[PDB]
Amino acid sequence: MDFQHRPGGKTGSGGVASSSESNRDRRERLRQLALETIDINKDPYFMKNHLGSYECKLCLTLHNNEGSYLAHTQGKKHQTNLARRAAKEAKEA
Amino acid sequence: GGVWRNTEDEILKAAVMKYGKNQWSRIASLLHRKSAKQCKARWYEWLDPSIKKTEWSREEEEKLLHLAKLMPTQWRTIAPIIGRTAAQCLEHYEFLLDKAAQR
Amino acid sequence: WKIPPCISNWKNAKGYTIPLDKRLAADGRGLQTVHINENFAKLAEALYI
Amino acid sequence: AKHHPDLIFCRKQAGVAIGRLCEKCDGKCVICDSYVRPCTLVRICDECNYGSYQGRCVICGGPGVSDAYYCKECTIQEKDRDGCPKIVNLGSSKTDLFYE
Amino acid sequence: DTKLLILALERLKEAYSVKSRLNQSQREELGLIEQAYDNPHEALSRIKRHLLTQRA
Amino acid sequence: NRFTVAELKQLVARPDVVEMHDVTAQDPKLLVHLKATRNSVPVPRHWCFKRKYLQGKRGIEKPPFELPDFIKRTGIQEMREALQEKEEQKTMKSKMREKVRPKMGKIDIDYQKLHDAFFKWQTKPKLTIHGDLYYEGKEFETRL
RNA sequence: CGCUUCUCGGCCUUUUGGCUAAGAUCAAGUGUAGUAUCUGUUCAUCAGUUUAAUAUCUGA
RNA sequence: UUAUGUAUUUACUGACCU
Ligand SMILES: [Mg+2]
Ligand SMILES: [Zn+2]
Ligand SMILES: [Zn+2]
Ligand SMILES: [Zn+2]
Repeated sequence: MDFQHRPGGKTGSGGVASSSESNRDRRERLRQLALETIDINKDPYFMKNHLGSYECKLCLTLHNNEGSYLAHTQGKKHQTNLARRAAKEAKEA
Repeated sequence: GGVWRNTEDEILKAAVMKYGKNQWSRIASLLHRKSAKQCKARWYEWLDPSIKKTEWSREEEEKLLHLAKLMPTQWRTIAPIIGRTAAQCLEHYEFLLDKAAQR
Repeated sequence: WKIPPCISNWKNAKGYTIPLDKRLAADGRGLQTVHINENFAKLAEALYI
Repeated sequence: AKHHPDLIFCRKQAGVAIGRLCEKCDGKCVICDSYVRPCTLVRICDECNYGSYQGRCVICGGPGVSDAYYCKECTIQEKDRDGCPKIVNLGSSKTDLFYE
Repeated sequence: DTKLLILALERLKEAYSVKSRLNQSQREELGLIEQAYDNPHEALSRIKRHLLTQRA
Repeated sequence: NRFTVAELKQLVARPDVVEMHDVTAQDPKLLVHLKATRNSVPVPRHWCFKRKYLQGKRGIEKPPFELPDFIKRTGIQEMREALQEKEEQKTMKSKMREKVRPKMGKIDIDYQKLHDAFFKWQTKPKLTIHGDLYYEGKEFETRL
């Protein structure tokens, strides 16, 4: 044997996990990803509810996963129909 | 198949925003269907923020119709020269303009 | 005598440092100064005729 | 069953013939379709127990092994005092799977 | 015509006789080979579609 | 054919229930008799709405759940939150390592405390009588 | 009062440091019956149809 | 701003299934 040039591994490793634990970790990882991206975007309308789903709060729209929320940033422009609420906020420009 | 719907395009935009450019296995590690080859292929083929994916000009069309006569195939050699550069946006231009020069 | 930060593709160091700009990080990451020699034309139609 | 909503029961008068369940479905209740608390034997009609159809599974129509039962929750709701619970039609499952 | 697609699939399926094969790339390569087997006319129309109109 | 809420409200011995739709029934007098019979409960409020009975619970964020007190006096919430918080720090390396070399006795609380909490310390909750049907707000009208 | 320099604080990249061959590799799911939710998408006066009430047809 | 019709993913249900 090449004890030097064999593909190494460490003792007591426990091994690489099955598909269920791997893609559960993928969903938690992707949750942390989308949370930090909306934190960098400083979005004040992202809400996560009592069961791990996502809501456009001005929109009042539900979203199963992360890319269902952050692909709801383009349609149904209440995002600029808050110009009416800004006109109620201030009667001028 | 490589269908590339929107809920993976926007996650790819977030991943390239986080991880980087020459690091694709680490962002194919969160897409459940895609490999890193397909991630490179889309982010340089469709999602690159330098891609001017609309606005067909008039200077680039008179450019390409006697740039795709110099080297008649080869829309990956003349894609950076045109700079429309998606290499099939050029092929869209060339087939549309040879429909409109035929009708 | 000040230095820009590092906008690497692998860092594994202090700050990976993403502003909004400084993403292309080159001229355009590619240029060929005329991008084509014109003799291509003097070949191509020469075969065409 | 409750899972496949298009399965229809026989519902004729229950005779003296005791129902049977296949080896794949032993312990299943027939109506509520669970495993615990079996309380009451199954009596099936004479048309759904004739000749070739004797000792055959109530649900699957496979060869029966053990006797069939209702739950206590089917018993005290008196879902055993309706017709015979012999599932008649085979529809839209274990047919297309046979064609697959 | 089918008699040439069968040759191409044999000449490509020959490259997989050991089976410590890779994560996707060559498993999806032989997945493409056996999908070309189980419907030769689907692949044989895809070849003509690829072969008139795709040049990038 | 459909005599209106005026006369239909005039005929009935209890006119205080006849509504704007009860004229549009197919038998009005018995409908407002059974609507005014003694201990019935009414049709839910959302039979005429457009919102599928609870899709108005959109943007309000609510607390997770209050455990009842006899369960909280077993310490199960503190042990369970502690090991959830300790498990949120683990990587897949140690989540797969302590899948095959498991440390046990993480909770090991006792059996007498749990038996006492369900049997000695059982609390009757605050129930309600059979009329008090549920509508959509119903807990944000706590003003009564 | 104004101007330049110095020092203390209120502070807006700090990731575990470096180098090798990006160190090196990897990453399979079905079929069935049903729902929920995004995105795309569009929304002139009678008469009877219909509906709890409302909203198609026809009428000038 | 409730809402439709659809193209259309994503989630979810039934101890569904060799
Ligand atoms: Mg080692
Ligand atoms: Zn039962
Ligand atoms: Zn029968
Ligand atoms: Zn059976």
